[PDB]
Amino acid sequence: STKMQTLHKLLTGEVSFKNKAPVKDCNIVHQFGENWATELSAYAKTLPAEQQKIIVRQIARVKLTRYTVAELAAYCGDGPALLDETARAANIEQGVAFVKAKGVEAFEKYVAEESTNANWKPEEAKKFIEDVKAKAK
Amino acid sequence: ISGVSPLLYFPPTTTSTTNREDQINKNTNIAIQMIKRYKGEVPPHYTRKSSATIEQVEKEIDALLGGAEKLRKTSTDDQPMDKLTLMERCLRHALWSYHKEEGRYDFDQIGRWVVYTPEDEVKLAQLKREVEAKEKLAALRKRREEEGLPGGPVPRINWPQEYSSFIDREPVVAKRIRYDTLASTTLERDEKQIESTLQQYRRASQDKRLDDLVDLLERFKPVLAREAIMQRLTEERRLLPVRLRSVNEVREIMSKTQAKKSAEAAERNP
Amino acid sequence: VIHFLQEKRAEQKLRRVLDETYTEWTEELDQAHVTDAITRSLNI
Amino acid sequence: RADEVDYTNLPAPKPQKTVWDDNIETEVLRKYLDGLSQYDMEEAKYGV
Amino acid sequence: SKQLTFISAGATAAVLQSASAIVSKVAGGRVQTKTAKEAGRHAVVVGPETPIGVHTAVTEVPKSAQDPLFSGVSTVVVRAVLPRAAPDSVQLRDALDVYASAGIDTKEEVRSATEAFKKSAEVAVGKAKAKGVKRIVLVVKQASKHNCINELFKKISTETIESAGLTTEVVGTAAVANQLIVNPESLGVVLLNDVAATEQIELAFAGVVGGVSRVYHTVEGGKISAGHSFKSVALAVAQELRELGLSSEADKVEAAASKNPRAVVSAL
Repeated sequence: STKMQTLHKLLTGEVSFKNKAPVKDCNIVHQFGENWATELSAYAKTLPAEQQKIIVRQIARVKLTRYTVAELAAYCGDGPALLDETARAANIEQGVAFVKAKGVEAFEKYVAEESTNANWKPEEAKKFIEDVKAKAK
Repeated sequence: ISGVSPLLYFPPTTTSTTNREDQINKNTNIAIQMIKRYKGEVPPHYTRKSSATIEQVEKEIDALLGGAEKLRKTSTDDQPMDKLTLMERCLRHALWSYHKEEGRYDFDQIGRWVVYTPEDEVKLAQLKREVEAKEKLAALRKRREEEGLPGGPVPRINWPQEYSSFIDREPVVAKRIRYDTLASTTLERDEKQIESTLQQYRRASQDKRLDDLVDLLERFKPVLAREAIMQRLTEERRLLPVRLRSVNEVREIMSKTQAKKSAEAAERNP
Repeated sequence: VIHFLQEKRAEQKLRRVLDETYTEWTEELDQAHVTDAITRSLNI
Repeated sequence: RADEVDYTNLPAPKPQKTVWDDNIETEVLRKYLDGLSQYDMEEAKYGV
Repeated sequence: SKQLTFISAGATAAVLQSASAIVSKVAGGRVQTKTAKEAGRHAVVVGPETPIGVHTAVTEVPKSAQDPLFSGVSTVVVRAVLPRAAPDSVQLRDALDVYASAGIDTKEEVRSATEAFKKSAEVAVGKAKAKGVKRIVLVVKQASKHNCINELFKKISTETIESAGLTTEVVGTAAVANQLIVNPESLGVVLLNDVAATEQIELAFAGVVGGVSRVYHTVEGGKISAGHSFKSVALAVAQELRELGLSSEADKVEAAASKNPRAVVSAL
C-alpha cells in the first residue's frame, strides 16, 4: 500500500526524490522495479476516475521521458505517437551506415557489445541485426 | 543503467564527408581573429631611415669584433669590464633580441647574450620548453596522421564500466557524443598564416630595433677609432668615481630597470 | 688634465649606453584558449 | 513490521574524473583537458 | 505578387521540398515563395539551427494542435537568442565566456549581450503579464564553462523582471527539462539562457506537445514562424498564411497537419 501511494505522489509531483533528482523512467525502474507500470495500473483501478486518468497520463509522460532530450528534439518533431517508429528508423539507418562503413562481422560484435551495455534482450538484438541486414539488401 | 534503453548508441558520425582542410581553415580563421583581438590594433607603419639587411649588420658586428679582439682580456664576473667587452655585449644583446623576435631561436647564444636577470632565465626556460613541446607535438601529430589514428586526443576511458556506474544513460551518452566528436576533429592550425599575422604585427618594433642597432654600431665605431689612435701613439669629484660596471652590477641594474618597466605596465592597465 | 676628464666622460657615456639596455620579453596569447574556442565552435 | 525502505532515496551517481594518457599532446593541452574533465564532472553531478 | 521567405538552417532537403510543395499547392500561385538566409517578416525558417537575425525564440502550446496527452497545458517557453555571426566567426555566446578567460576586452560583446537579454526579458514579462502568472522561471545551464554568460543573463533578466514587478526563480537545465516533459502544468513562463542545451530543450518541448511552430522575434521588429519536422513546418506555414490574410487556406493546412503528419502535402 505504501509503495503505490508513494509512486502516485511522486508521479503527481507532490513528493520528489531525496536529492530532487529528475523523475525519469530510469530512476523509477531502479527504485520501484522493472514492472512498476503494471502494478501501478492495477492499483489505480481502486481509485476514482480523475485519479485513474491522471495516473494514465503520468505513465504515458514518463514513458516519453525514456529518451534523452536530443533524441526527443530530433525524432519527436511530428508528435509523440510517431516518436517510436521514427527513432527506430533512425537507429536502423545508423546501423546500415555502420555496416556499409566497416563490414558485418565487426558490426555483429559491436551490436552485441552495445546490447550488453544497453540492457537489451538477446531476442531484440537479434531482431534488430536481422532487420538492418535485410534493409541493406 | 537500469531500464531497457530504446536505441543503441552508434558513433555520432553523420557528417560523413568533412575535409580536414576545411576544418584547419576554420581553426586558422578563428585563431587569427582571436590573436587580432588580443594584440589590439596593427601598430602604425614605420619607415626605416637606412635600409640595411640584418645579415649585413651581423657581418659588420662580427668583422668589428674580430678586428678589435686584440684588446679582449678575460676577467671575473665581479670585475670591471673593458670597453671592448662593453661594446660586444651592447651590440650582441640588440642583435639577439632582434633574432629572438624574428623567430630564429638559438638557445645557446640567446642564453649567453640576452639573459642577465633571473626573470630572464625563467622566461628563457619557459620559451625553450614551449618550443620543444611544440616541435614534439607537431612531429607526433604528423606520425599519427601517417598511421591513420584520430587527430584529436582520446581519453583513457572504458565505457562498459561507465554504463554500469551511472544509473541514467543520458549523461553517459552525452559524454560519448562529446568525446567522439572531439576525436573526429583535427585541432590543428595552419602556422603559416598565424606566423604571417604575427610578423605583420611585429614589424614596426623590429624595424625600429634594427635602426637603433645601426645607429649604435655607427656610434661605437668612433670610440674604437679613438682607442686605436691612442694605442698607436703610445668638478673632478664627479668624474673620479666613474668606472665601467661589473657584470653582476649590470645584472642588478637590468633587474631594477625591468622591474620598473613591469610596474609601469601593470599600472597602465587600471 | 682635461684629457683625463674627457676620458672619464667618454667612459661615462659608454656606461650609460650599456645601462639603458634591457631585454624585453613579450607575451603572446596562449594557444589553449584558441583550442577552447575551436572546441566551443564545434558545439561540443 | 518495521521500516522497509525509503523509496524516495536515490544513490547519487558516483562521478569519475576522465584520465587522459600522458603524452606530449596532453602536456601541451593540459589546461584544456582539465577543463573538459571539470565540465564532464559538473554535467555528471547536475545531470546534463 | 506577394512573397514568403524560406530560410534553411540545418534542415534536410526533404523538409524544404515538402514545405515548398505545400505552399505551392495551397496558395495556388497567388503568393510567391522565395528562398533566402535572413528576413524580418513573412518568413518561415526550417531546421533545428537558429537563423541569423532573430533575438527571441518564443514557443507556446496552441489550443488547436494540442496532443491528447498534453491537453489543457499552458506554459510559454521563451529562449533568449543572442545575435548570430557567420558560421566561421566565434559566436557571441562563446566569445563572452572565452575572451574573459583569455584576458581580452569584453565591453562591446557585453553591451550586445545586455541588449539582447533586455529584449528577451521584455518579451517574457509581456507574455507573463498577458497570461496572468506572477513568477517566471529562469533556466541556466550550471556547467562551470558557462560561468559568465549565465551570470550576466541572471543579472540582467532578474533586474528587468523585478523592475517590472514580477519574481524570478532560477533553475538548472536537467530539472527544468524533466519537469517540462513530465509535469509541465507547474510552469507558467520559463525563460531559457542561450546555450545549445537550451535549444535542444526548446525543440524537445515543441515536439513532445505534438508538433508546434516556434515564433521568432527579430531585430527589425516582427514575427517569423519556425518549424523542424513535417507537422511543425506545416503548422508554421499555416500560421504564416494566416498572417498574410488567408483564413480558409490556413485552416485547411492545420487540419491536414492534424490528420496526416508526415504526408500533409498529399493529404490536403
